[PDB]
Amino acid sequence: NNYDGDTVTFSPTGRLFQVEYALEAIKQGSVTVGLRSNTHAVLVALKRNADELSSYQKKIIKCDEHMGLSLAGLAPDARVLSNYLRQQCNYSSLVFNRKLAVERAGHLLCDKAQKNTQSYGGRPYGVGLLIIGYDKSGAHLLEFQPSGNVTELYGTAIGARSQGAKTYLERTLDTFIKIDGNPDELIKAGVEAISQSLRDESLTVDNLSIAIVGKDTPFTIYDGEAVAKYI
Amino acid sequence: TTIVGVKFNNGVVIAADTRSTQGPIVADKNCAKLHRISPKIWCAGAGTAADTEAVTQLIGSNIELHSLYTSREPRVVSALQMLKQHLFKYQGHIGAYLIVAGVDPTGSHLFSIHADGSTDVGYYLSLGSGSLAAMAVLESHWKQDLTKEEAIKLASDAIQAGIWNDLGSGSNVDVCVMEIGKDAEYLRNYLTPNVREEKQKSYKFPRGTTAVLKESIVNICDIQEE
Amino acid sequence: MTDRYSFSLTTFSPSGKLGQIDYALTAVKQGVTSLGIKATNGVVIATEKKSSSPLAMSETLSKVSLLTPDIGAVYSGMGPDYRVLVDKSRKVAHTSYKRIYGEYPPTKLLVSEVAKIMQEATQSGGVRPFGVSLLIAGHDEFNGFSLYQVDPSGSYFPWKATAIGKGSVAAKTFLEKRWNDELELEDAIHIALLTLKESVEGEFNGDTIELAIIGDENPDLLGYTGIPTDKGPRFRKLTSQEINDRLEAL
Amino acid sequence: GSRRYDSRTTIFSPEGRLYQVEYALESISHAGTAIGIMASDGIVLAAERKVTSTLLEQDTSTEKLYKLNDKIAVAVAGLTADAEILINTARIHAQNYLKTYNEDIPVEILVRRLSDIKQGYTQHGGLRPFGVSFIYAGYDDRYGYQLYTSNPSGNYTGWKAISVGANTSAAQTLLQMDYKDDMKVDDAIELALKTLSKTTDSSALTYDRLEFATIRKGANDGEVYQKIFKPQEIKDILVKTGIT
Amino acid sequence: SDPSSINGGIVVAMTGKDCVAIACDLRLGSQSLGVSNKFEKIFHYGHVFLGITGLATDVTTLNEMFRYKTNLYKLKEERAIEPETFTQLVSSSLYERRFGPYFVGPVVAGINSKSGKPFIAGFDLIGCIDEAKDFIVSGTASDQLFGMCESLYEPNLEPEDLFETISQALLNAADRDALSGWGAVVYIIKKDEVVKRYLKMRQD
Amino acid sequence: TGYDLSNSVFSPDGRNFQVEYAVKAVENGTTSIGIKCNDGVVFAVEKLITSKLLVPQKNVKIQVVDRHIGCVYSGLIPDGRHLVNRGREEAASFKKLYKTPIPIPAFADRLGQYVQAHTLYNSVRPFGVSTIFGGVDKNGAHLYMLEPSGSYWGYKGAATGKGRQSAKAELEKLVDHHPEGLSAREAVKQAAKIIYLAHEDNKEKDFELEISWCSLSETNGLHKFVKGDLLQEAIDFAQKEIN
Amino acid sequence: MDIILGIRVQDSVILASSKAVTRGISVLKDSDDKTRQLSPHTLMSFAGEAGDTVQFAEYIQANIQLYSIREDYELSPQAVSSFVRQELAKSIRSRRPYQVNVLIGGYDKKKNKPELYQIDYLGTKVELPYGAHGYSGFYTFSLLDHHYRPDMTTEEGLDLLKLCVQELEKRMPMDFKGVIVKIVDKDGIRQVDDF
Amino acid sequence: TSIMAVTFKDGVILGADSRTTTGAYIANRVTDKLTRVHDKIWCCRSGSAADTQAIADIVQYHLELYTSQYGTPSTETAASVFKELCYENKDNLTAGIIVAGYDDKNKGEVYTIPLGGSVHKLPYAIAGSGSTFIYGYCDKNFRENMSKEETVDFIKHSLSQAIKWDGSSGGVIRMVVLTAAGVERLIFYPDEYEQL
Amino acid sequence: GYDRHITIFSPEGRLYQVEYAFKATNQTNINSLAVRGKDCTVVISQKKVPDKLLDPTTVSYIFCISRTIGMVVNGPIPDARNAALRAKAEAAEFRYKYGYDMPCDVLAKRMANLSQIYTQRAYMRPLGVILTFVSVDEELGPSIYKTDPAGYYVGYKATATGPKQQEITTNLENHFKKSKIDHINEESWEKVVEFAITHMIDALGTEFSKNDLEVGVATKDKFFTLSAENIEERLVAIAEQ
Ligand SMILES: [Cl-]
Ligand SMILES: [Mg+2]
Ligand SMILES: [Mg+2]
Ligand SMILES: [Mg+2]
Ligand SMILES: [Mg+2]
Ligand SMILES: [Mg+2]
Repeated sequence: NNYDGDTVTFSPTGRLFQVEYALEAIKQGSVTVGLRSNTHAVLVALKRNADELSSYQKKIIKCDEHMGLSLAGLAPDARVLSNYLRQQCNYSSLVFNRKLAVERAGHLLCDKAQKNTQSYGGRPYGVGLLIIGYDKSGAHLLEFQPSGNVTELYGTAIGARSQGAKTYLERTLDTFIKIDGNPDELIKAGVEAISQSLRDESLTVDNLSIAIVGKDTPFTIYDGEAVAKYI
Repeated sequence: TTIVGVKFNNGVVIAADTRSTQGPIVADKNCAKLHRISPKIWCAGAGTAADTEAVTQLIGSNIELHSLYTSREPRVVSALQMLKQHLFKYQGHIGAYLIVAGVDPTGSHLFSIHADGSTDVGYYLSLGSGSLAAMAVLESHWKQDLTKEEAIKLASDAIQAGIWNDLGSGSNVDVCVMEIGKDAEYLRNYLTPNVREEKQKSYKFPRGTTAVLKESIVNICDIQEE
Repeated sequence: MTDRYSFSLTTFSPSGKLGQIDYALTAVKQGVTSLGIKATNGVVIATEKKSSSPLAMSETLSKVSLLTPDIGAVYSGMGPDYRVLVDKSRKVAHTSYKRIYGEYPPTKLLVSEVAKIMQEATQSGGVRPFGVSLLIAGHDEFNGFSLYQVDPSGSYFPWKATAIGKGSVAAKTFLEKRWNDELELEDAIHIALLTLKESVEGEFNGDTIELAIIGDENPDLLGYTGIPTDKGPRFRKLTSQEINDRLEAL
Repeated sequence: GSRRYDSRTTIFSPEGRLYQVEYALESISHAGTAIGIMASDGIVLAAERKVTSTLLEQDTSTEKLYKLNDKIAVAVAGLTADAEILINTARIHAQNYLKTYNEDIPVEILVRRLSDIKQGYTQHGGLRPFGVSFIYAGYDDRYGYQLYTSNPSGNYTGWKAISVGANTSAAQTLLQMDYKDDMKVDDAIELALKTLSKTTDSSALTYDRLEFATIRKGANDGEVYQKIFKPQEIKDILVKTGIT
Repeated sequence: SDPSSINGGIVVAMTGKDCVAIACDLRLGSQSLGVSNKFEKIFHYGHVFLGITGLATDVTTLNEMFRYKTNLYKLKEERAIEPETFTQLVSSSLYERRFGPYFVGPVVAGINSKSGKPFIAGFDLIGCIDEAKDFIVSGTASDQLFGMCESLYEPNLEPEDLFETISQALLNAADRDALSGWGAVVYIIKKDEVVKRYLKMRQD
Repeated sequence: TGYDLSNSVFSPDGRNFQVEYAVKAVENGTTSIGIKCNDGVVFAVEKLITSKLLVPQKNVKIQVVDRHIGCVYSGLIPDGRHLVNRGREEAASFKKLYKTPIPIPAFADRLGQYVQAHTLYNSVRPFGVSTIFGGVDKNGAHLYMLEPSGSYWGYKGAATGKGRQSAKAELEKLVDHHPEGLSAREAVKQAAKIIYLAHEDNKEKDFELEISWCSLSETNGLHKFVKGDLLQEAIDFAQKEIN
Repeated sequence: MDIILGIRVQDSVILASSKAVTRGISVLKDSDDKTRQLSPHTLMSFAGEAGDTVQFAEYIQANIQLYSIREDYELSPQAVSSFVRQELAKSIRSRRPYQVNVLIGGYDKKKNKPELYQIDYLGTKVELPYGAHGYSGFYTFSLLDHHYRPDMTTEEGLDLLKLCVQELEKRMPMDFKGVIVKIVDKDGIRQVDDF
Repeated sequence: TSIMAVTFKDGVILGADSRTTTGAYIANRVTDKLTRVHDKIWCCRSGSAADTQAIADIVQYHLELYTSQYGTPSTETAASVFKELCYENKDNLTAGIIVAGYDDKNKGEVYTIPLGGSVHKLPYAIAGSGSTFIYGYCDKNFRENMSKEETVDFIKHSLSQAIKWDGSSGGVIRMVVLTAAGVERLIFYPDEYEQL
Repeated sequence: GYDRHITIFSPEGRLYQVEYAFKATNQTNINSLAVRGKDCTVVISQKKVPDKLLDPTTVSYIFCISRTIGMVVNGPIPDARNAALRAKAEAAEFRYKYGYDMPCDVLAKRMANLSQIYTQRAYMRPLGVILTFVSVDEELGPSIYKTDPAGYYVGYKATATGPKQQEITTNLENHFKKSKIDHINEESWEKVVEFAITHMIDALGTEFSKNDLEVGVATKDKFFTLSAENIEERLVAIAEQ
């Protein structure tokens, strides 16, 4: 109200409204789902078009051979944060001959987002990210909020109507965590999860975006006829 | 250059010769080498003459501001600390070799400082090209518990040794006596043992000896009214 | 962090007034009375040592300050602002003059430097004006004796005699009746003490009054002998006893 | 953060005016009147000190008329402290030019430089402008005797006769009435003092309330002399012109 | 190669009874090649005179610098600078270039307008002040000038006697220096009149 | 009014309302505690299980600084991470210059001065965390708690977050009933109980217990997380006490 | 480059500058114009290190042209030469100094006088009746010292200049491929196309 | 220069000659090379006098500021501060410093910091130009846990030999004793140590 | 009304942010007192440990700035420690640059100058503390110099700070009106501490245990704080006469 003019101002109840408004941009964004087993981690994203002449906005970005994310909210902010992740993954490989742990990647994203919430002149990032990866401790899924909060999960969803997919994953938890050594079935579970967030529209061939990373699987994005198999 | 410093009963005395040279040529025959850092802190400089003057005035200036800031009379250890840190920073490029002496509320002090920023404490010190001649005298006649009169005598004798034996030193002896609870007394040309003898001939020319091409009045006045 | 106030805090109002300068002058008006009187052979500056507590040692608080050996200053208004200005004035006398010309600045030019510092606090980013008016008395070889007033705006004026602060209006009228161009320093001191008594409520003695003069050279205060051209400072702060002696002939 | 307290000194009004410049001009309208009159054989600068005191040391006092170099002087209307900042900068510019070209700076080049500095404070930096208007009186061998004025906007113009400060509307009308092109310095001296005498807010115009200066080729032969009038000399010219 | 002896030239100053004299040769050269016989090395700012020997570009630069500074001094101080004050200004200005100095040998001469006392001073290239009572010398024939001055000089010479002494000191010193000569100027300075005299001398 | 709209502004009371609003964010956070034992310290924190999808034991909250200091905080988690990152820089530079690991009081002031610096300007926001931290140095065990204002003191026991009142009361009982002191293994058990008891203020969702400790005898003065059997033993002890 | 000469006569300044450009072993050009017009009545010839000569000359030219436009006024030769001197005096204590020597020939329209200024790369300025840079003076000055008169016509100046060039062509070891000659007077600058 | 520091039962003792030379000229024959950086942390200086004085002054400042914040520093901490300055500025320094101090917890400790800026904790250390001549003697005669009197004799005899052979060393032998009892200064004149 | 938010002048020529910083000074509800002996300077301050979970040894508003200078603070602890750290840095730097220990009055002036800057510069807030510096200066002897958020400072014969400063001040004033000297005429610092505690008891009308007080003592060449047992010995001596 009087306390939402900038990110440097607490409200009387201890809230940061600019951060909360940045969180609101994610809720307006298109739904994207993340889930994993013990061998693979999967991203499923519903891409959004402007109209029937337009392309469908890409949602998934590769960060390294073993890591990448999907976005919901301001796409340019995702580009900034994913670029930073690419650099950090790269720094780890060049300097230490070491693949950047997914958990450490989450810590780096948290700290980068935090600096934009405590200083004058800046603004919070207006995007949510779902980071998947396969490192020395197996498959991982992270959820990033521009408040700085990063959380490691078995499965989750962000964006508009993401609650439907999240409840489904909460039911299916015991099933999809056991889908080891079967990439197609794990993706199926993700496609079924994201379906719980659709209304009026359904998953078409240029609508759906899927990514997967795993034990012997570099981070690869599937679009177009490569996802027709799952429709 | 010959400069010395000698501690005594109730204070300290510094002395110096008055010859400044450019190679083998004497630039000034009555040079003033005793510099005032503050009313009761004086020092004598050897080496690059501009550097000894400049570093003395800079520290002297900052010492004055420090004295005003703290409402206290300046201390010799402050002048010493400021001088050495300045000289060390410039890694010997400021060619100032100084003997710093003075009295302050803490007592009487005598220090030497070299261009590289190294300092020393002593009851008797000498610096410059005539320092070995001076130190020979100091090592021969110095004793503990010198009186004011004995210290002035010893200091000036040490400078004389430089004057007569060192080609880099000559002319007159300048002295400054700093006694506890007294005004520092600066004794310019304390000794004058090198007055030139009368010349054999007057070289005053007859007027009109020099050939002149043109004469003119030089306007040193500002633009005039009316 | 970083100073993000890079904009002026003093600005022109629709009427043409610079509010912060006016308000600084209001703070000066609330300040204790200080005055200056110029004689033929000297200048006197005086003020009341308004002690904040009787447990406070008011001798440790110097309202009259030596800037150079021949220049002194007194103020009315905010004490802390004065104290830092004295530090800056002392330094600028060296950096912008003595280290260049090998001599102390003439009164008018030191006043000019102080004035410039005060002007800049009136225009520079993220600062308020100084809440003091200064009276600067001094002597130099070519201008003789002089007395200047410097205001929060940075404006300065030379005076024969003046007063600033609390009872300045009444004090200036008192000075107008008494001042002439034939006053000797002792006459000016006498008039200063008379003028200052009117604005002082409580105790009026050498311990509650601060008074200094710019007069003859004091070779006894030089600290060394041997250089004929160096004859000592013209600034001299009168002692508590010296003030009381002149309060009997009052 | 800090934005909250920013007055924004360098913005246009909806009418396309610079607030701070306009308000600085309002401030200058309360300053003592300064007048410049250009004649064929020299320039006159006359200016009124603001309500003075009998205890003010006039002979060592300077608030209106300043020397920039031997050929150029200025009359000030506004904040004296602000003016001295600009005056010192102008003095340095003149010397920089003299060092570079080994010739005295032409009057307009100096005026343009100071005016550009004023302009900068109205467009960038977020600082308040200088509350000063100058009358420049100067001579160079290109245009001869010149009068200019500059104000807080950084705009400058050339004049035959001009006033700044208080009552400029009344002053300018009086100057426009009696000024002629073939006028001489002694006539211009009289016009300037007569105009001040009529426009002044004081009861009477006396020597202690005035600063006066002339720039004349009344310097012996092919050169120019600046004359900052002494208090006694202002008193004499007041009697000569029949004002006191 | 040595910057202080590329262009050549000399300046000498002397004190007399209620007067000072400052004199210089007129040569500017490029080592062996004579370039100009009208390169005056003495300048004045009000009543204070400054002679400068050494590298000619610095001679010109410093003259312009001290004209610059004495002009601002006068505007602010409302009076002409004095020889004693100007001497300190020269020293300060030279020392500020301590590690990249002007290759010059300045000489100040003048009479204090208030005390009437004659004043001379010399400097090394980095600002050290030589304030002699008798005479100051500078330039590529400074050794020769020292020899001439030391024998020819006597104190309290009248203006017209001082002229002969300083002229003969300059002329004969210059004639024993390859890089000095090609004309000479002598200033005789009294409290409120200064006379400038160009001397006739050999042109080789 | 308007005094609460900008950090570093004194209200007519002499208060910095923006700092007081930061405290509200701390009070909104989960419960974290610290217990000073005989030769060390124990830290424990309540981790609210927002969903079944949270991977157990993965979202670690307690942070190590150097090798001997543990840090836990309640409020805005990112702010706490930022503070710990600074603390790690402070500890590194101290050890770099002075060789010895940073003493706990020395470390406390480093955090304190940094947090206090964020109450000096309107261009920064105060920290939305209260941090409980400590460890073992050459003078023994030290436990500290640091508020948004920069204020910190040494503690026998410390608590912050939503269930701080409950926790404090429990800590006060331990101080009274054990003037001679508490063992490190006892403190771990007690820490588990107190977090379980303090979870009544957050009873809607279930939680995960996280404990760490530095002890001269039990961990060689190094900070370690309580894992496996020792953690389960503490959970069992805690569950027994609430029933 | 090599030879640049200047002579100030009664009513004009004449600048003669060699045409050769030699890069070590070969003469790359024999028609090089080592001069720049700074203003309608001011010409500057130059010689020194390769690249720096033209760079400096064009830099000066640009600055004087800028001044001319700003003030709608042509600076006096004296003012231009002072500006140039300061630039070189500034340059000599730079990281990499301009190794450029110049002659500035200008006709002062105010004083109705020709003026020749000689400035070397150090910023050493002298006003002369005739001047040169490098070794050019060593061969030519004895001829100029003998024949020069301040009341010479432009035609007499050119004839004396021819004698100087002939002596250079005789005794100088280097082939400088003749000279381009330009005259600066009240009507401006023009090139003598047969020399 | 001949300098050494020797740990013993009750703490540590620093020893030094007093000769400072400029070439073959003895610029100071009564130099104090035993320098206090803290109450019971002293050092022996060798190399450039300007450098070692500058370093010591900076260390004394650092330990004074350390003490105001964190209480008494350890000898190890002092050695670390010396090392930091010597190592990081190795290109521009000629300094060989021995650091000696007394804690109550650690007792007597000696650290030597040679030219490169490395640190070496030793039971005793020798340095300076004169030290070369007494490597044999010191190695043969040093014992751990000597008494105060034995350690004084060991240092006196050692530096006596260093002075005897090294022209750059001489004058008086200064010593500073660091124990729980406090700080004691000792001095030994030529007529004493030359007859040993 | 933004003239109340930053340090610019109000229409009355007042600085409200400075005035409100003075009010923050009493937020701790602690009173301090300083007196001078012949050879010493004593400072006492109330100690309140309201929480049983606190380590009472870490609760302090007295600071050892240098070997010779002590400082007691009236105001919140974050600003107190801010000032303490700076004062320590300033004192250490002074000794390094000028070769002698920073005098108490000079440090007070320096900290007062820093405070003055916060009252003039908008981006910096005043510190809500009053700083009382104590020492036995090598030139001036026993010294008390106090600094406040306005950037004001002055020397004191004795002084008091806190919510009940007036009661203590008047009590001290009345004693020095009797004795007619500028100090406590006592040889040992122990008895000067006893005087200080006795007169605080009289002025406040409250009794003290060993844990209710905090004591700092400055002697020649050192400032030190008393332990609870040292204070207990002091309290016993007071009660026994
Ligand atoms: Cl300060
Ligand atoms: Mg010759
Ligand atoms: Mg010849
Ligand atoms: Mg070195
Ligand atoms: Mg030996
Ligand atoms: Mg402020």
